[PDB]
Amino acid sequence: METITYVFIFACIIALFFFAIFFREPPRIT
Amino acid sequence: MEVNQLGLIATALFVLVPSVFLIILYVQTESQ
Amino acid sequence: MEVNQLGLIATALFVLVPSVFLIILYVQTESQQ
Amino acid sequence: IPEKLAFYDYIGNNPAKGGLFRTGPMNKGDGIAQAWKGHAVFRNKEGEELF
Amino acid sequence: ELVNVVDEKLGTAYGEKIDLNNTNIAAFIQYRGLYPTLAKLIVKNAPYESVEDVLNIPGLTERQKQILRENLEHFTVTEVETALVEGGDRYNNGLYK
Amino acid sequence: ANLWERFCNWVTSTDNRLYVGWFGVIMIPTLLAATICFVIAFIAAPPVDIDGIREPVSGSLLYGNNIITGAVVPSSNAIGLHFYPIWEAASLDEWLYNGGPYQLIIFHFLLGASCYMGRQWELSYRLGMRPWICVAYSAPLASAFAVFLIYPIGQGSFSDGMPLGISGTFNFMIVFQAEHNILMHPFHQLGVAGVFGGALFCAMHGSLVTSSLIRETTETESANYGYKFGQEEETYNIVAAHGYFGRLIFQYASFNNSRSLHFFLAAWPVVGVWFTALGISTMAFNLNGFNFNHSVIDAKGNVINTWADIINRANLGMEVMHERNAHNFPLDLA
Amino acid sequence: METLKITVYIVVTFFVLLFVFGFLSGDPARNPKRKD
Amino acid sequence: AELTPEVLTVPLNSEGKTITLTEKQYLEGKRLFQYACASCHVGGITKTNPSLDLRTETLALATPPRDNIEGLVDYMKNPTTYDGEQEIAEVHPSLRSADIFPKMRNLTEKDLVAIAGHILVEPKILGDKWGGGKVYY
Amino acid sequence: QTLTYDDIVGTGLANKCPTLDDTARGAYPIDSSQTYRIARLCLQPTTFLVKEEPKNKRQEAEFVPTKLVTRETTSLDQIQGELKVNSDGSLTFVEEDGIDFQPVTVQMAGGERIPLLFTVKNLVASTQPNVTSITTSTDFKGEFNVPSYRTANFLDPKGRGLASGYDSAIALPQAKEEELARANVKRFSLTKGQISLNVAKVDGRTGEIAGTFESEQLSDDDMGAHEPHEVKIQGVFYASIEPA
Ligand code: CLA
Ligand code: CLA
Ligand code: CLA
Ligand code: CLA
Ligand SMILES: C=Cc1c(C)c2cc3nc(c4c5[nH]c(cc6nc(cc1[nH]2)C(C)=C6CC)c(C)c5C(=O)[C@@H]4C(=O)OC)[C@@H](CCC(=O)OC/C=C(\C)CCC[C@H](C)CCC[C@H](C)CCCC(C)C)[C@@H]3C
Ligand SMILES: CC(C)=CCC/C(C)=C/CC/C(C)=C/CC/C(C)=C/CC/C(C)=C/CC/C(C)=C/CC/C(C)=C/CC/C(C)=C/CC/C(C)=C/CC1=CC(=O)C(C)=C(C)C1=O
Ligand SMILES: CCCCCCCCCCCCCCCC(=O)OC[C@H](CO[C@@H]1O[C@H](CS(=O)(=O)O)[C@@H](O)[C@H](O)[C@H]1O)OC(=O)CCCCCCCCCCCCCCC
Ligand code: HEC
Ligand SMILES: CC1=C(/C=C/C(C)=C/C=C/C(C)=C/C=C/C=C(C)/C=C/C=C(C)/C=C/C2=C(C)CCCC2(C)C)C(C)(C)CCC1
Ligand code: OEY
Ligand SMILES: [Cl-]
Ligand SMILES: [Cl-]
Repeated sequence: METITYVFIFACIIALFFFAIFFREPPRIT
Repeated sequence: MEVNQLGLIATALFVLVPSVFLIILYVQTESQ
Repeated sequence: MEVNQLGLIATALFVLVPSVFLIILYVQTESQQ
Repeated sequence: IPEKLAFYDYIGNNPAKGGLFRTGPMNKGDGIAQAWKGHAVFRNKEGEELF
Repeated sequence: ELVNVVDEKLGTAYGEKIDLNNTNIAAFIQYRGLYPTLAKLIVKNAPYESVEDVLNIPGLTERQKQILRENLEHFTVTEVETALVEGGDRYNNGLYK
Repeated sequence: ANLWERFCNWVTSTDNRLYVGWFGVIMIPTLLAATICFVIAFIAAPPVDIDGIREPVSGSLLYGNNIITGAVVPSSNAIGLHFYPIWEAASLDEWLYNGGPYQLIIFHFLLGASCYMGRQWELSYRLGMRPWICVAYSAPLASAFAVFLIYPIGQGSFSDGMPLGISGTFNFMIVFQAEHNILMHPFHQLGVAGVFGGALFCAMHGSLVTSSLIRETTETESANYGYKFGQEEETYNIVAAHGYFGRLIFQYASFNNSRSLHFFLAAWPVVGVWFTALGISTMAFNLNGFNFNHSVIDAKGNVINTWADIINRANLGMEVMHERNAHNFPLDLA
Repeated sequence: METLKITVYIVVTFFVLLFVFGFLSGDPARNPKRKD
Repeated sequence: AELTPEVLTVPLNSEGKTITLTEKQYLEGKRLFQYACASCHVGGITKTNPSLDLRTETLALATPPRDNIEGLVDYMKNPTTYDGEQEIAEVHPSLRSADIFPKMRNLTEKDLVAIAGHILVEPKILGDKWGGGKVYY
Repeated sequence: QTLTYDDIVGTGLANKCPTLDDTARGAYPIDSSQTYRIARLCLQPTTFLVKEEPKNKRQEAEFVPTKLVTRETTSLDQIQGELKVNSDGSLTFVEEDGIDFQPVTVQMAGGERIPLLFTVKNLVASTQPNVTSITTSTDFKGEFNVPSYRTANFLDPKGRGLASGYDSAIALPQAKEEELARANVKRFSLTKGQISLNVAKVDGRTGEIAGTFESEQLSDDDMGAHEPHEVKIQGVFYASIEPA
């Protein structure tokens, strides 16, 4: 169960990267 | 491995509780 | 008692995941009006 | 008699012997089968075979 | 039922004297005249039944037999211990300074 | 135009969400291969005979590690510096046993990261920027080359390169101190000044700019909303930050040119980390830290120990225990 | 393995050549100001 | 503590005759042991054969005995194994073998005795450290 | 031919025993009034077989093939010894010295690694009686010693050993020692092996012979911490006989 827990947390972070890059709030010049 | 089996629930809530907090604040922000 | 260890995590998630989902939708509902 | 065939003739591998909340592999219940002990023959004091 | 064969040996005469059947060849440095020449012969001809069989080594010289006699009181024999004589450990046992 | 020109124009497009560029053409495949191998090996790789003595070290999560103890283990000492691609092994099983994933990961990674640096130059050219960000990055890159390539070259084996793990990193640092007295090396002391000073100047600059934000918001909103992205003007009063900091110390120990100040922030950590990367790179050739062991002696000749002798007793404890089955002869010459 | 070695040799070779040729394709002019 | 003539008094021979050395001689014998010997014998050990050190107790039990100046000087002229049975100038620096160990070429007989006295004096100063190795650093 | 190191280096041929032409099927005459010797004996394993653990129900274990993971480091060579002529006529080889052991690790299905000390230390191998010539039907059978795979100074990962090392599990200061004794107390095993060497090529002129061998021995027990496996090793051998 411990291996699964470490890998799950690591996989959520990788998904976090994807959304944070491609689904960021676009910086706009206001 | 002979780990602490309370570690799983500690880790799970360590993650879920504060993450939920954030999600809740974010979503109600986007809806006003 | 010699009880199923995973019963604890199962119970917590069973409560927490559905409950958190409802709260998320409630709070963002109130922030609309 | 091959052990494999003797192990089929055992109610612990009958799928209709479980429980809804009795979780996990069949091995968690009766254990991990190791060996056929042999076929048991019962007799009374008069030497009649019994079943 | 389980013991460390080496610790047990420390309780025998190996722990007090040079065991001609077991001890590492560097221990012969302790006494005058034994190292390297005679130590090489003792070890090469090793397993002895009694310390005094050492005087029968083929080809000793008369000065050598006397040096051995002067030092029989420093020698012992115990049964060969595999863990001490394998690996060429009687010549080099991994201990330096 | 023609096909090769459409392609060239895509590769170097400043409109891709992530810049590709010609360096990217090498960077992407090499980093992908390094990353996929590292993730799989970290989780699933079986034990690796790092020191060549048929004493395999388990580095992966499935073989009894956690996040902190796990590693991709360096390749076998039996291999030394020989190239050990997958195709040189008689079987994946042999390649895993002898630590092949490590070679594959670090070669693809040094390549990929060398090209990451070039990519930083490349995009700054397409954007009309000045070019020397990539110079700053040369300090971290140089450091990775040192622990993964240069130190193994000097010592003659990838088995002494840095493991790819949290605890493996510590192992490498303790053995290093034992064999090179790195604490007593001025290049490492310059590295510590680099990173300490970088942390300091980092907190200072942030504290000092934050201290002099112009009131542009109310008490109920984040101060940050007082800055609008791309605004013509500045949102802090540098003259006021100088007025504060110049008085904190004295007027000329303080910067009033924004460009001189930011150049200093760039140069301090970069230079220091250059030195500590060069420190690993030269200790790779056994030019070691200062040796003051038994340097003070009294009128008779007794050794009068100093703190350097106390360090040496710790070093000796590391020396005699590390790789406890790997030495047959009294000197550990590499 | 033999099959692996060849496939990697070709992959690497292809990517290397893209790199070389792309920088020869007038890289100095691919900038936002002066096309020399 | 200081470097006294009693410290600097060592066996000249097995006879129990002794000689006393000057500060200057002892230090000469340190410079020279460093120049010619310490590469292998730093601190009283022998890197190329740790089994043999330069502790006086070891020198004593050597054949011929060597816990005295003459026998040490002899050793540096014509070295032998520990039991005296073989000469070893082919592999150990010596005046006999100054052709192949060039560092020994320009050693005067007074240089040898300085080296011998340094060797004999140093364990009186350092004790266990000398010939003890890394345990005592 | 006469190859040089630089010809062989890095090719894998240094781990190969020499071979004899297909046309070497002569016989080496044995002169009972003469003394003989093996000047070089080379053994080169080609397959490593490990007996599987027949579960409690058992029926019969098999010897399962295995994968070698330690590369071209497996051969025994430069082995020497005297070839005695016994009076029943047989020949007996008595190993004196040589490179007569290689540590080898093979892998079983499932991923179990099996180290062993592939060896013929103290080989004593005899022919059948009344052997007046060595021929392409001459067999030797022998037995050898198999010492512990690690020797006495070897330290386990918690610092425990036989001739050195901690004698307890120092990370569990107040554990009951009794459940840990088999791992705390290191034991040095010495067992025996058996080998057959079947001569199949003979150059009567040079005294070179060549053939196949099979040997059986135990694998590593990790100084008593677990039970060893039975290993069967097969390969080819080469030997030169010189009169002494
Ligand atoms: C068709 C789906 C299916 C089936 C038939 C199986 C079958 C099996 N799995 Mg698998 N599994 C599945 C899906 C499935 N799995 C999925 C989707 C997952 C991901 C979570 C897993 C993860 C998984 C693991 C991690 C393990 C298994 C294991 C097993 C075995 C033991 C099952 C057990 O103890 O049941 C337990 C079943 C129950 C306790 C019944 C639960 C149903 C609840 C009571 C319903 C909830 C009612 C609901 C709240 C009602 C409200 C309605 C109303 C309000 C409107 C068995 C062979 C185990 C095994 O032995 O493998 C080695 C094991 O360790 N499975
Ligand atoms: C940008 C692409 C790129 C680059 C630069 C590298 C670079 C490298 N790889 Mg990686 N690799 C890549 C993509 C890349 N890889 C991809 C996409 C995969 C997945 C398929 C892999 C899979 C992979 C594996 C599985 C392994 C490597 C290995 C290596 C190393 C040596 C490769 C080698 O021997 O070729 C050397 C280069 C050449 C032979 C060509 C040089 C270029 C000239 C100009 C052409 C020469 C003509 C050529 C010989 C013709 C081919 C056919 C010929 C034999 C007849 C090096 C670090 C090996 C490794 O890390 O071992 C430690 C290894 O085991 N790579
Ligand atoms: C008690 C506080 C204290 C002080 C004053 C120092 C000071 C120092 N340490 Mg030490 N250190 C400390 C605690 C301290 N340390 C602690 C708790 C640890 C962890 C246990 C360490 C671990 C550590 C390591 C491992 C190393 C140092 C090093 C250094 C030097 C460089 C530090 C540096 O660049 O800082 C960053 C700060 C700046 C760049 C700002 C300037 C700071 C300087 C030193 C002050 C200038 C004094 C000034 C000229 C005199 C008055 C001027 C006036 C006339 C105008 C310096 C001598 C390195 C070293 O030994 O180099 C020899 C090194 O290798 N330190
Ligand atoms: C307070 C005590 C102290 C302090 C402050 C330091 C400080 C430092 N030590 Mg010293 N050290 C100490 C005690 C200390 N040490 C002690 C006690 C020992 C003896 C046990 C040592 C032994 C020691 C060794 C042996 C080494 C150091 C090194 C270093 C440096 C490490 C940082 C570095 O290399 O950055 C440089 C930057 C990098 C290494 C990063 C490169 C990043 C690559 C290019 C990119 C990676 C990308 C990543 C994989 C993916 C991210 C993607 C993500 C966004 C998803 C730094 C100067 C190291 C050094 O000088 O290395 C050059 C070194 O090797 N130390
Ligand atoms: C240990 C300290 C340390 C780390 C880990 C680190 C990390 C990083 N610094 C970067 C940049 C920088 N750092 C800078 C100065 C500094 N950086 C420092 C110290 C560090 N910097 C210090 C001390 C300084 C002051 C000099 C600058 C000036 C830059 C940059 O410009 C650059 C950047 O872009 O900043 C945002 C990024 C490089 C991105 C890249 O190459 O992607 C390419 C590689 C990728 C995406 C994935 C690689 C995956 C590989 C294959 C994983 C397996 C192999 C690893 C080596 C495994 C390691 C395992 C560990 C447990 C040891 C990255 C976030
Ligand atoms: C008993 C009695 C007498 C009591 C009465 C007391 C009394 C009245 C006494 C009389 C007065 C008196 C002084 C007595 C003499 C005593 C005396 C001499 C005191 C000893 C004090 C002591 C030695 C301290 C040493 C000084 C010390 C702190 C070191 C300073 C050295 C120094 C220059 C280092 C820092 C270097 C520096 C340039 C830092 C830059 C940091 C950095 C890059 C920040 C980023 C940044 C910077 C900016 O600059 C601005 C702008 C912005 C934006 C910004 O991001
Ligand atoms: C006899 C013994 C032997 C002697 C040997 C001599 C050795 C001395 C070498 C001298 C080197 C010259 C100085 C460096 C170049 C320089 O002037 O920069 C140019 C700028 C211009 O300054 C700016 O100058 C500007 C005027 S101008 O640009 O010069 O024209 C002005 O606008 C601005 O206000 C002002 O700040 O300097 C600054 O920005 C001020 C900060 C200076 C930072 C020092 C240099 C980099 C530090 C690296 C060290 C890191 C340490 C590692 C930590 C672990
Ligand atoms: C390395 C090549 C050496 C140098 C340089 C010097 N010595 Fe040495 N010494 C060396 C060895 C390998 C040995 C062992 C010889 C053997 O018996 O096989 C020795 C031994 C001595 C001794 C005898 C010590 C004893 O306990 O019996 C002495 C007195 C000695 N060496 C002195 C000596 C001096 C004075 C040197 C400088 C000129 C010197 N050695 C250089 C190896 C090496
Ligand atoms: C074309 C192109 C491109 C793209 C490219 C790409 C995208 C690439 C990719 C690549 C990749 C994607 C690759 C990968 C790699 C991988 C690898 C190479 C891996 C390996 C692995 C391994 C080998 C492992 C193994 C193992 C282990 C470790 C353990 C367990 C077991 C096993 C066996 C599984 C671009 C845009 C640039 C542009 C130009 C063109
Ligand atoms: O420091 Mn000590 O030295 Ca460089 O090798 Mn010799 O021992 Mn070993 O393998 Mn990694 O480590
Ligand atoms: Cl180590
Ligand atoms: Cl070694």
